[PDB]
Order: sequence, then structure tokens, then C-alpha cells
Amino acid sequence: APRSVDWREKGYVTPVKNQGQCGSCWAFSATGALEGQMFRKTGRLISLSEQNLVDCSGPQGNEGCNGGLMDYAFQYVQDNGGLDSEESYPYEATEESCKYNPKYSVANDAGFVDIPKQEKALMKAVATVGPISVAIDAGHESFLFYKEGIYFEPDCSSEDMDHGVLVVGYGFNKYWLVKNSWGEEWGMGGYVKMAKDRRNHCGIASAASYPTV
Ligand SMILES: *C(=N)CNC(=O)[C@H](Cc1cccc(-c2nnc(C=N)o2)c1)NC(=O)c1cc(C(C)(C)C)nn1C
Repeated sequence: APRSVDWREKGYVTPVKNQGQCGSCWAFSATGALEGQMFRKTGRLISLSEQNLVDCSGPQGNEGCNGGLMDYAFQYVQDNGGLDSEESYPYEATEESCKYNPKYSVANDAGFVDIPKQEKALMKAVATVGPISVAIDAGHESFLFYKEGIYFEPDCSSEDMDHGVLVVGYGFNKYWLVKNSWGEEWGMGGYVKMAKDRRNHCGIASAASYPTV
């Protein structure tokens, strides 16, 4: 693992998206992690369908706009044998019936991995595998109103994490490079430098995973 990683400079990452008012952060988180692992194996970056996850991942456990888990999404992809592109299956910030069509699938996986709960373990996964799906405690107006700098909230938890995002790299005092799903208008062009190697700040390590590809 090096001193800094930016997986964006290497093709693994698509633009920042906006979840609307739907509470789907787990679909975005999970399509981003699948995005860069699909890039890894195939060398083509393709936008994936967050709506497909929202309408269809119920059987695995996700409650659409009421909530979900990244882990359950990858597990949908596995069980169902695919995900659709965003071309074919566009995002409507709304829960509806499943309109999956294999004739338009472009990603798949054989399950997921749960990274041990350590920041040293998180660093190394990011360093070797790609961007990783994580879950942090956004539950503060501080995070909501973040514009720029090394985000560090004095009263942030390490145990409960309410919001699933994407670690696309890290840098250097030191920071995790985090892609959110609240549009490019939020924070730093949609990204937020989260504090790194500080008693598991905002639980970023606590629940990191990625799709087996
Ligand atoms: C986003 N706008 C709304 N947030 C959620 O839906 C969160 C995201 C989240 C938080 C904490 C962990 C995870 C996650 N994903 N994989 C893993 C474990 N390796 O952890 C995702 N969702 C929840 O808080 C949530 C959803 C549920 C279900 C669907 C099981 C009821 N339970 N929780 C706690």
C-alpha cells in the first residue's frame, strides 16, 4: 500500500450521482463498488442500475427507499445472475416493480467480502482491490453542510453507521477519499475527505465490503 491512492485517476470510478429523496444510499454505494471491480476484471467502466437494486433486491433483504445493505445488493446480483446498466434501467428515486432484463445485463459477481473491522485492513483493501463500499455515521448537520477539508465530527459514533458511501482512495492529518450520492453540488464535487486513522472515525471501517469479481 502506498502513501496515497486515487482510483479515479485510473478509470475505476464514474461521476457522482444524486439519490433524490429515496433512502437508497446502499444502491449507490454498491453500484460504485461493483463499478470498479467490474472495471478491474473487464477494463471497461460502465454505469450500473441503482433502480434494479431498489426494485428487485427485496428477497435478499433490502427495503428499497426505507433502507438496505450493500452486502444484500451484491447477494442479489449473485442470486439473480446480473445487474442492468443505467442506460437500460434509469433511476426514478422511487420504488416500483422489477424491470430486470438479462438481455441488458453488464455486471455480475460471485458474492462479497467483509473486510476485517480494522483501518489498517481498510487501507490495504483500498490499496489493492479498488474502491470499497462502506457505511459511516453521517447523522450530523456537520456532514450535511460539509463543503470542504478533512471532515471530523467531535461527537461522531464508531458503532452505529446510518449511511452507505464509497471509499475511492486515501491521502495525507490523513484522510479517506469518500464518494457520496447527494449530487456534485454537495461537499467537494460530491466527495468528502473523511478523517483517517483516528479511532475508527464515523465507523468508516466498521462495515466495509466489496463484490467478489
Ligand atoms: C441511505 N441513504 C440510507 N441508509 C441505509 O439504508 C443504511 C446503509 C447502511 C448502514 C450501515 C451498514 C450498511 C451495510 N451494508 N452492508 C453492510 C454489512 N457488511 O452494512 C448499510 N442501511 C441501514 O442502516 C440498514 C438497513 C437494514 C435492513 C435492510 C436490513 C433492514 N438494516 N440496517 C441497519
